[PDB]
Amino acid sequence: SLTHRKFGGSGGSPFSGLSSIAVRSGSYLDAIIIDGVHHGGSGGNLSPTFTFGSGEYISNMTIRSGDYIDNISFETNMGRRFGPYGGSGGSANTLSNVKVIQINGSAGDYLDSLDIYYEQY
Amino acid sequence: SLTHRKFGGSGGSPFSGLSSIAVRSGSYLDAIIIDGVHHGGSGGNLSPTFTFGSGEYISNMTIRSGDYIDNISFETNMGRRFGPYGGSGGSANTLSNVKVIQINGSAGDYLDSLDIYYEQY
Ligand SMILES: OC[C@H]1O[C@H](O)[C@@H](O)[C@@H](O)[C@@H]1O
Ligand SMILES: OC[C@H]1O[C@H](O)[C@@H](O)[C@@H](O)[C@@H]1O
Ligand SMILES: OC[C@H]1O[C@H](O)[C@@H](O)[C@@H](O)[C@@H]1O
Ligand SMILES: OC[C@H]1O[C@H](O)[C@@H](O)[C@@H](O)[C@@H]1O
Ligand SMILES: OC[C@H]1O[C@H](O)[C@@H](O)[C@@H](O)[C@@H]1O
Ligand SMILES: OC[C@H]1O[C@H](O)[C@@H](O)[C@@H](O)[C@@H]1O
Repeated sequence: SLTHRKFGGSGGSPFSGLSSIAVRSGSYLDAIIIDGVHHGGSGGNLSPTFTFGSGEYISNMTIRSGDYIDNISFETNMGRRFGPYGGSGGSANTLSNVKVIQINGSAGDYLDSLDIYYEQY
Repeated sequence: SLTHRKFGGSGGSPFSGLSSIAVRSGSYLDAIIIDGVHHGGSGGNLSPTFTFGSGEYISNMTIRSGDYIDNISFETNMGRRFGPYGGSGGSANTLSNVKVIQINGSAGDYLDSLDIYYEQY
């Protein structure tokens, strides 16, 4: 059962554990790089890194996928865009009016799958 | 509404967006360092870094807290441990039989709070 719990007091300034995203891409996503950590293969070309600002999060995203992740694009609450990166295969699915909390997945030579954890608004 | 969606196919090896954790601790948690990104102050002492392997997640975690986070310890599904680090103040709460997905929080000179996103089994 997916949930969250807060521990501690009321001070400080908020932070998120998710800080940056890059990809390697060609016809597919070869890799995703999350907070600098590489997952996937060495093919394709490395995108610039998208670093989330304070209070910035993915609010909408389009993923093309099939057996692998073919393409990713996203936009943040600040209106900044990442991608599209990747190819034209697969089929498209979109998340809208969300707040992405985390990205897990599975990878080998390519990025096989993504598990997106998000709040739906 | 907190939710998960998977995109892509069945192959590859699993990874998590949450790759590494360290803390600065003394009496309290001065800071938490998530995937290399520092959240909190410069006091206390830096712990070693715990780096998750493929398929590995936090399965049990004990947090002591009051106004701030006093202490953290955790266990993974692979029988590995982190901590305890911090002091004996506050009161303890334990998450048991979980899969941690993300660690967010709030920080200033110390780690005021943690907002742990997880699956509860
Ligand atoms: O993205 C998959 C594949 O697409 C293309 O064929 C090239 O860009 C390769 O380098 C890459 O590995
Ligand atoms: O995801 C890679 C690939 O997987 C399958 O072969 C199909 O869904 C393709 O359209 C897609 O491009
Ligand atoms: O990522 C594409 C592909 O790469 C390798 O061949 C293995 O890791 C497979 O399991 C994976 O599906
Ligand atoms: O952890 C809070 C505080 O605890 C102690 O007083 C010392 O270890 C300090 O360096 C640290 O800042
Ligand atoms: O969390 C820091 C500190 O907050 C309060 O002063 C009390 O809850 C203490 O027991 C705890 O050590
Ligand atoms: O982290 C402890 C403390 O540090 C600062 O003084 C501010 O950021 C406070 O809001 C916070 O409670």
